[PDB]
Amino acid sequence: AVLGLQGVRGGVGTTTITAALAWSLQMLGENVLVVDACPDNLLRLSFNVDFTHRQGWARAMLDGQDWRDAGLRYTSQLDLLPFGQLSIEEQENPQHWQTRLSDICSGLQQLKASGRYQWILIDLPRDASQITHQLLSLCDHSLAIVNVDANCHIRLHQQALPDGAHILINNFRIGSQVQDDIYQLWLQSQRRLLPMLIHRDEAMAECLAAKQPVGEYRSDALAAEEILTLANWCLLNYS
Amino acid sequence: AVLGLQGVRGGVGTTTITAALAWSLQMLGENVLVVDACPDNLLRLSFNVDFTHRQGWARAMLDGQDWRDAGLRYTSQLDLLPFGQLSIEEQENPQHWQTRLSDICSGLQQLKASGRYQWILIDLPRDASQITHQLLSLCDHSLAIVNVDANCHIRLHQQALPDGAHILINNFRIGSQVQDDIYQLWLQSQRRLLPMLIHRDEAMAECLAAKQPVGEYRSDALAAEEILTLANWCLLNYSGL
Amino acid sequence: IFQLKQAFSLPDIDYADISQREQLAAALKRWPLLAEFAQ
Amino acid sequence: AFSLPDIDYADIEQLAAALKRWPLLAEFAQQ
Ligand SMILES: Nc1ncnc2c1ncn2[C@@H]1O[C@H](COP(=O)(O)OP(=O)(O)OP(=O)(O)O)[C@@H](O)[C@H]1O
Ligand SMILES: Nc1ncnc2c1ncn2[C@@H]1O[C@H](COP(=O)(O)OP(=O)(O)OP(=O)(O)O)[C@@H](O)[C@H]1O
Ligand SMILES: [Mg+2]
Ligand SMILES: [Mg+2]
Repeated sequence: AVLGLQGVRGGVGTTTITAALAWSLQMLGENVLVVDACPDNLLRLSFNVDFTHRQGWARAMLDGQDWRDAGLRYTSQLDLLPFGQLSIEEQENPQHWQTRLSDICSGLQQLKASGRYQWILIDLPRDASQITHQLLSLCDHSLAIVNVDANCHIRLHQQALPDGAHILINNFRIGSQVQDDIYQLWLQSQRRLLPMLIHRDEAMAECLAAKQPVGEYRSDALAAEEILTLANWCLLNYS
Repeated sequence: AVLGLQGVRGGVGTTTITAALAWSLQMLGENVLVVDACPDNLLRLSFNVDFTHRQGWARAMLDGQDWRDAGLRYTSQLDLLPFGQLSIEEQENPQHWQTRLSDICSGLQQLKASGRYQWILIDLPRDASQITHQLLSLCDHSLAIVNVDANCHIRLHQQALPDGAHILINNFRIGSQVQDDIYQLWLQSQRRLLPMLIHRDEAMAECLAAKQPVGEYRSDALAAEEILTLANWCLLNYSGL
Repeated sequence: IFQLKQAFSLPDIDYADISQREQLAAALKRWPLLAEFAQ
Repeated sequence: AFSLPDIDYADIEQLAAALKRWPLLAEFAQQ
């Protein structure tokens, strides 16, 4: 199954959850490929990839090379395909390359048809570029990552999500009355809300600094257990 | 003075700080215009603008109308220029309209020259579109807003900020060991860090739900006092053109 | 509808059963933003 | 006018314990 993870806004924890969900699927005995579709190229850093390692699927395409030679093996069950490092000029001119990357959809379509992986997780950026909509079309299911706050609450009433997307709460915290009011409102009104959420957790803040997925960094962390619950739900509902 | 505010990433508190800072500046006696350059069109909601109100400077331009009539007055010293509501079709086609909005720069460069406002604050989105870079060129100064975490730590080492920008920490809170390590590292290595930060504060989370800036919502909150310190810093340091 | 074809829709939100829970009535009372979308 | 932020790790100050604690942080410091 091809699963897209995309934040309803930036910074809600999409990348950390993607790496963690991939680790949990492996722990459940699954073969997983993780693809970084974000030009920030941060997913690789949850997998001990050196910051100076610039290779990636988009870096390869723009250099006229085979994107299939830019993948990395993390474990025997978990492969990683970083986006690649863009130069400052490329970062500040997305219109130069956001249309040159259409071959990745064909390439991921072949990979999907081969059944080489049981799961392909795509970390998708918060934009509406051509390449982002193209990768979303390959997904069989999608998760919309939110935080429970007034910002996300407004966005759910005005911006479109992928069809059939389910909403996943991250960063649930103690000490916020307004968050609890919004959350209780969501429990009665948001039809596509997932029955489990992820709390704010020190392990989720440290695992990126240790360059590991949270399940590998602290297997008994509460957030690691919450992600494992999500992985079990995906096995049952997103197969 | 034209001040741009931009998050180093999304969701760091850029819009809330903009609305709060504009309230503190008009509190200090300045005539302020606040402009939402984010297609999310969220800044208006901190000033009790109805959600059904679709009018905005971008919405007007795309509908062949005058953008100057899309303004709203909050107080006698604080005016609001919402972006306007984009249809779902427009949202998923950014290239269609991100190129037709270049005229707002001349309309703002004229307003900057007239001097009707002492401060023009622009809430800038986290992208690299043409209109975003154009508005950034109109700014006299800029603030790059971050949260103390590993994500922002990486971004500060690989992505470009507006030249001459200062870094402003938001949502800070002592307790997390890794965040304190990052914070101590930033104090000794980030040359352009601002001497004041904004702590996490439930008033900052509630004010948007009350559709007010944090200073009007709860003037004695710690974050409101911190925004006032920032407003005094801009008057002393960001006044020149 | 992006053209494989990927369609985009607003999140499925239903506010019909709000008035049941009294705790939701107090939350809508305090936060005008939530009451604005609810009614 | 876009450039990278001004950062100097010239001399590193109990940050040595932080750099040994977090490989991500030591990566940018030694670089
Ligand atoms: N549940 C959590 N508890 C604590 N820290 C978290 C949690 N989720 C994410 N973080 C931290 O928040 C920061 C942002 O997370 P992450 O990079 O996964 O988000 P994102 O939505 O992918 O951001 P971006 O817009 O840059 O892509 C990181 O430093 C991460 O370690
Ligand atoms: N200092 C703070 N303490 C607590 N909550 C905060 C703080 N700053 C912002 N928030 C909350 O975080 C959420 C995001 O804030 P905001 O909308 O200002 O961020 P942003 O960077 O403009 O987001 P976006 O990427 O959507 O434009 C809001 O619910 C806001 O109330
Ligand atoms: Mg991300
Ligand atoms: Mg904003």
